[PDB]
Amino acid sequence: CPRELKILGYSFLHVRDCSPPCPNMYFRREELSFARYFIGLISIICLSATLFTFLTFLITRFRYPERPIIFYAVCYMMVSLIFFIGFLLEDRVACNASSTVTQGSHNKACTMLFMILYFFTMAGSVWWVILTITWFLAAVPKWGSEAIEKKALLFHASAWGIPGTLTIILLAMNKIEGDNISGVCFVGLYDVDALRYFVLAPLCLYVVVGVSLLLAGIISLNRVRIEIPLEKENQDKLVKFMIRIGVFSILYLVPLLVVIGCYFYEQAYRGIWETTWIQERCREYQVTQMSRPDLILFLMKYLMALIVGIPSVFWVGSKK
Amino acid sequence: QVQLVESGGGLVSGDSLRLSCTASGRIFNLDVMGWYRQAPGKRRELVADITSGGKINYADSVKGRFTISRDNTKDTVYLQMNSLKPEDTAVYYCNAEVEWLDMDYWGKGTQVTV
Repeated sequence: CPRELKILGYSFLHVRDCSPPCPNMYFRREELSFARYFIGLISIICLSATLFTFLTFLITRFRYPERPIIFYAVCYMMVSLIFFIGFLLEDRVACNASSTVTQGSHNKACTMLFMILYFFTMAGSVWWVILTITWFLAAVPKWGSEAIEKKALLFHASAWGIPGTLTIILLAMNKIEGDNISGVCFVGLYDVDALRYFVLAPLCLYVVVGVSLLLAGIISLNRVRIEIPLEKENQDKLVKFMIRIGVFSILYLVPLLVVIGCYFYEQAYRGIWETTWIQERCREYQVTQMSRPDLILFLMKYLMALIVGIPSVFWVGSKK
Repeated sequence: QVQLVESGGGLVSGDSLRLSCTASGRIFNLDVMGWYRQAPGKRRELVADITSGGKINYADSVKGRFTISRDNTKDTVYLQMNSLKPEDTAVYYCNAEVEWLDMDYWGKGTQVTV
């Protein structure tokens, strides 16, 4: 085992200390070479699209009920920014040289990136969920732009506090984890329990709550487009707003459903990458571990994890 | 809804003058609701906006002369035009808005003369 102590210990594979190898960690070398182009070629362009939104935002009576979109854009802007470490340095310190080599829990060479990626990833989801609640108010309630803004400190409290505590709960006795050569410090890439408990579950609960209240908002407006006929001109004028919510919600809920699918795939897969490592390790290399999903699944994993923030552009471009 | 509170202006106020507007056909929370003029001229200009209890905003050439208020259980915006001189001659329009949906409500039927 290329580790013997945290030079917890550093114990990953059912042991006092060990660490899975950095090259050919899971997959074939070839696909890493084109991920080296592709992860950036999608992430930096997604970041370029997302930064324009914040640029326009920094410049229609009030923005109180559309406010969470700004912080959504900021959050996934940062997510894309620190995925841009995919080929930014053209060095891979986060897989430290032979030094906590694979990835160092409780050492600087990894922690400086997980605490931002996980934090902003959770923050963006909470921003979308409370954007759903923001639209829930002033759709079925009788609440105004100023009245909803009066809860803004509670909204910021929840939105920046849930990610804060979910990070606070990942010190020595908890799980800060590594990355592939195409990756940056993040939790759960090698440990299934970290994924199952403190990644997959929050995303699922957020998406569920959003669907709940998003539908109980859109079809709560449904009772108004018809069933009060005196000012027709808004029909197919307020339609632009409803259809914009719908398009935004599709373009958001697609990637999260897909990534939850990918994590459910890994929660039923990684159990066999190991049970056969007893038969691919003890040398260099159920009957096979991975297949064509060697890219076509873990590639759309990162693709959807980055294009969660794309709804911002088709939201802002429909209001000009 | 507006009511015509008119006589001819004062017929050249006497001691004061007020307008009222009131909305009973509503769905969403009227955020900003106020008044607009027209000379009769090529434009319809702003007078005074209220934003549900705050941010009263008078006209950039007329500020510091009028007053505006609002009730909330009854969606009534008021405008008292004290120290009135003729160039206030205009057919006035009460206005209301909901922001996020971008729906604008206009009333009809009020005129002041001198």
